[PDB]
Amino acid sequence: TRKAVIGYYFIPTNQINNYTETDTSVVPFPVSNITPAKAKQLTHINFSFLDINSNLECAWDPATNDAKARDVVNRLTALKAHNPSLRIMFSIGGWYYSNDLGVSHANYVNAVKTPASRAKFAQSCVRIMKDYGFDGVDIDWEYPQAAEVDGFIAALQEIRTLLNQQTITDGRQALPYQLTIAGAGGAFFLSRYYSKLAQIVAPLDYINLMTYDLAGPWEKVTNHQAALFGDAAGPTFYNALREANLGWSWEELTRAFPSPFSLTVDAAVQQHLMMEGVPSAKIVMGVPFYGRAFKGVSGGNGGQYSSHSTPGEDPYPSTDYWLVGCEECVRDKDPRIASYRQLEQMLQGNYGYQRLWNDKTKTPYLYHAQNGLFVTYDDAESFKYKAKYIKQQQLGGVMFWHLGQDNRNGDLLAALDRYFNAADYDDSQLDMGTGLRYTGVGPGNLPIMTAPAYVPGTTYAQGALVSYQGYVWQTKWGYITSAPGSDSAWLKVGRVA
Amino acid sequence: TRKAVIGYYFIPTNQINNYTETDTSVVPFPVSNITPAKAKQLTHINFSFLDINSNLECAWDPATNDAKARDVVNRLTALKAHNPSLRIMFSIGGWYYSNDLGVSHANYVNAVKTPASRAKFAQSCVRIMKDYGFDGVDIDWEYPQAAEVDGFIAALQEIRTLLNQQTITDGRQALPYQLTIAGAGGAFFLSRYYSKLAQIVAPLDYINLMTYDLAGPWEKVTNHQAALFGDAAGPTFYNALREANLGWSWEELTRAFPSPFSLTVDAAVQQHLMMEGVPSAKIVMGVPFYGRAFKGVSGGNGGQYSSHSTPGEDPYPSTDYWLVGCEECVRDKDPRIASYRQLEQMLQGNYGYQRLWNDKTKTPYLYHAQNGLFVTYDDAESFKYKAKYIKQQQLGGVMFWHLGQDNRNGDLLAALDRYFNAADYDDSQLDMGTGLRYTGVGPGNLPIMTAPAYVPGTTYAQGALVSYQGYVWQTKWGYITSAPGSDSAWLKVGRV
Ligand SMILES: NC(=[NH2+])NCCC[C@@H]1NC(=O)[C@H]2CCCN2C1=O
Ligand SMILES: NC(=[NH2+])NCCC[C@@H]1NC(=O)[C@H]2CCCN2C1=O
Repeated sequence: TRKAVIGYYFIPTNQINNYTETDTSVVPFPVSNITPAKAKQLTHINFSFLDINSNLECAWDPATNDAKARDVVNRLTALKAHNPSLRIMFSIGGWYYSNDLGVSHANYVNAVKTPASRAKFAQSCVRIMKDYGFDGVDIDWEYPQAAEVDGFIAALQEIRTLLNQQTITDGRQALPYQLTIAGAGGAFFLSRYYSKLAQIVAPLDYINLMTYDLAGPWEKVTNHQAALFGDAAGPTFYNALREANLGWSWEELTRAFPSPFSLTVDAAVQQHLMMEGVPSAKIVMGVPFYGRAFKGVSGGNGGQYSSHSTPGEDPYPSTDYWLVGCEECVRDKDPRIASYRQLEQMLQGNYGYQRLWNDKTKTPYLYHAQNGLFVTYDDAESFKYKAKYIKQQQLGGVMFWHLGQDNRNGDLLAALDRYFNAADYDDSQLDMGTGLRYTGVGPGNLPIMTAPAYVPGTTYAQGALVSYQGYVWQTKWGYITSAPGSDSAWLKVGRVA
Repeated sequence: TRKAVIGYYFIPTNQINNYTETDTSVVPFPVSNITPAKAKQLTHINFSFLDINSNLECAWDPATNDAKARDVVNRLTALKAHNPSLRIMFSIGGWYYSNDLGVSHANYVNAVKTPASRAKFAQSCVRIMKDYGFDGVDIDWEYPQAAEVDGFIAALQEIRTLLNQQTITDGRQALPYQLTIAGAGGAFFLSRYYSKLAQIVAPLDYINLMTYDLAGPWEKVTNHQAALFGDAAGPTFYNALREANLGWSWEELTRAFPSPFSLTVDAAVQQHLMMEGVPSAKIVMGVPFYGRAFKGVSGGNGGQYSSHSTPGEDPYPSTDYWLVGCEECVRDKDPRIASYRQLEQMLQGNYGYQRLWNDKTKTPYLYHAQNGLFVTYDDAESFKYKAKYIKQQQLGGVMFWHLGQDNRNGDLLAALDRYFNAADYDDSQLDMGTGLRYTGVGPGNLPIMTAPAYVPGTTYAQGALVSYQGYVWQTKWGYITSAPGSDSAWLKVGRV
C-alpha cells in the first residue's frame, strides 16, 4: 500500500483576504508554488485552519472574506487534476484555536457534549466539506482530556457515519471521504487521552502524530526536537503515561513506561503500538519542515545538551533577532524558528554555521561556534531513516508542517516521495544505528510465550510461569496458592498461542 | 474509651469431648484457669474454632460432642459475672479450615456467593450465637481473594444487620452484639482485599490484625516474627500492596508502598490507616503469646538474620524435637513453636539460652550458641512499646493468640491490662527507639497543608502547590493548564 504523504498548507486569514500569487511579501507561499510534480508527490494536503464557533459548528474565522477563501481552496482542489489519489482535507483546530487557553477552546469542549451537539457539529463538518469542495475532515484539537474524551470519541464516530453516507450519496467509492486527527507526539500531552487510544483511532483513516517540538525554549537543556532514537548523552524526561487512568498495576506501569526516558519519535510511535487495537497502518509520523534555534549555548558537544539563554514566552518578547542570516526570522519577528528553506540558505551564505550530524538520533543540527547558537532541524538525510522506520514498522506514512517551509524546489517533499516510491532509491543497507529504542511492553501488546498450564491446588514459587485463560503469567512473590488473574500475585507477561 | 483486650481461647475437639479441669494431661488449659482477676483484664474472649460446613452454614466440628461443647461455653460465659464488659465471642475459620488449601475452603467461597447463600449463612451465625450464648461473631477466613471480596463484604453487612436487630430485641444496648474479623497482618495476604478495606471494616466493631507470624521456617533467613519497627540489618520484602487493584497512578502507588520494606507491626497498622474510611479506633493490634524457633542458625548476630535448617512443612515432617528444654514441644510434636509459658521456664532452667533484645524492633529473642537455635517471641517488655503505640496511634486495642500460652500467673495479660489501665503506670518517657517506621502516604493519611486556591486560567510550573476542592495538590511536570482532578498532572499531597 502506498504510504501517505500528508502536507499542511497553512494560510492566515489576512493572507487569504489579500491573497495574491505575485507578491511574496503579502503571501510568501501561494498555491501556485505547488506544481504538478509536487501535487503528485503528496497524497493529502491539510488546508489549515478552520475552527468551531460559539454556535458549536465548524466554521471559518468570521474575519475571512468568503469569496477569497473559496478561491484559495479552489486552487488547491484544482491540483487533483494532476493526481487522482490526492485529497484536499481541511483541518479544524490547531494550537492557537484549541489549546486549553486558546480563543475557541470552550467551543470544542461544548460541541462534543451531547448526542444533539455532536450531531449538529458533525453535520456542520460535512456541510463545510461539501460547500467548499474538500475531500475529508481533519480535527486538530490540542488536546481533549478527562471528561471530554468520551464526547470527542462519539463526535468522531458521528462524523465517520456521516462521511460514509456522503461517500455513497456522491458515488465517491473510488476516493472515499476521510477522517483524520493530529495527535500528540510526546507523552505529556498524550497522557490526556492515551487510555482511550483504540476508541479514538477506530473511526479514523489516520492519526497524524506531532512527533516534533520535542525540544524548545521552554526546556532547560538544548536537544533535538525530533530525534528518531535516543542519545544516552541527551536529557531524559518523566514518563507521563505512568499517570494516565489505565488501571494497571505498579509492575505493569513500570514495564510499559520506563522513566526517565528519551523523548523521541520512536518513543511516541511505540507508545501508540503498546495499546491494544491501535493498528500500525493508521499511525502517521509527523516531521517538521522547520528548525528550532537556541542562543547562549556552550561549546564542547556542538551546542547539544547545553544550557542556553533563549526566551520562552510567546510571542517573542524582544526585538533582538540573533539567528544570523535568518531574514525570514526578521519578517516573522522570531529568531527561535526558521524554515528549512531559510536554514538551507543560511548554509549557502557563508555565515559561520557548521552542519553537524548525531548518528544516534539520526538528525542534523547547526552549530555556530562564534555566536553560540544551536539549531535542531530535519533534512533529506534524517528523512531517510524516518522513511525506513515508517516502512519497517508498517506505519501509514508521513505528515509534515508545513509546505511553505520546504525550499523552492520542494526538495524535502521530493525526498519523502523518493524514499517511499522511487525504483532507483535503495535503502536496504541503510544502518539504523544504535541509538536508544523505546522498550516498554503493554499488557495490551504482550509477546507470544509458552508455559505449563496452571494446576489448581498447586503452590508456586516466586518467578514461576504458567499459562491460564489465554495468557502466560508470572508470580511476583512466593507460596502462591491463588489462580492467575484472581489476585495481585500474578503478572500477565505473554499471550498463549 | 477503654482499649479492647481480646484473647483467644482455643480448644480442640478431642479436648472438648474429654473436658476436665483437674487433669492438665487431658485439657492443658481449662476454663477454670481464667480466674476472676484474668476475666477482669479481658474485654473479649474469642472461643475458637467453629467452621462453615458443606451446607454453607456456620457450625461446630461434626465430631464435637454438643453437650460437652455447651458446657465449656457456659463456663466461659459464667465469667461475665466477674466483669460486666466481658464478651465471649466465637470465631469461625482459622488457618486450618479456611486457607486456600484447607479442608473447608470451598465452603467459605460458596457461602458468600449469592444473596441467598449469604442470607442463610448470616442467619446461621446469629442462630449459633443465640443458641450457645455467645456475645458476638468473629470470622477468621484466611483469606478471601479479590473475586470473593464483594461477596464477603455483603455477608458481613448481612450479619451486621441481623446482629443490630438482635441487640434491640434482646435489650443489649449496654453491651451490643459485635462483629469482628481477624485480618492479615502482612502485605502479601492483605493485598487480596486491601482495595476494599473501607467496605470490609464498615460493618465491624474491630478488625483484629494478625500482626505476628511475620517470620517463620518458610522464610530463608531468621527474623523477628512481630517486630514493632524495622531493623535495616534485617531482611526486607516485596511490597505486595503496590499490585492491589487500586486503580492508582504510578506516583500514588510508589509513595504509598515503598518496596522493598520491613515487614513489621507498624507497617501493617500504617497500611490500614493509609486507606480512606478505615478508622484507627477499629484497628486492633494482634500480638503472639508464643515464640517461633529455628535450628541450624549461625553466629555473629545472636541467631538473627541467619540461614537455618528448620522444616517449614505442616505437620512437622520429623520426630526430632530439637528445641532443648521445651517439654510442651514434645507433647505437641513440633519444636518450632513454644508458648511464652514454656520459654520462660526454658530461660530459668539453664539450658544454654541467652535472652537478647533488639532495640530497633523492640522485641526479645533467644539465642542458643551451643546448638545453633534462635527464638523470636514477645514478652512484657515488648508489650510496653506495643501498648504505647496502640495509645499513641489511637488504635482500638490488642488481640492475642492464645490464653493457654500465658504463664500460670497470667503475666502477659496482666501487663497489657496494666499498660492501658493502671493509674500508677507511666510510659510518658518510654523511648520508642529509632527503628524504621513505615512512611507510605495514601488517601487516608494525607497531612494537613495550606496552599493558594487553584485559579482557573492560570498556568502552573512543575512543583506548584494549590488548594482545590478541599485538598492540596502538587504538579508532577510543567505548563499545567487544567484543574486538579481533571488533569492527571496533579498529585493530591495534603488535606484541608
Ligand atoms: N505558535 C504555535 N505553537 N502554533 C502555530 C503552529 C501550528 C501548530 N504546529 C503544527 O505542527 C501543526 C500540526 C497539526 C496542528 N498544528 C499546530 O497547531
Ligand atoms: N491448632 C493450633 N493450636 N494452632 C492453630 C493456629 C491458629 C492460627 N493462629 C492465630 O494466631 C489465630 C488468630 C486468628 C486466626 N488464627 C489462626 O488461624
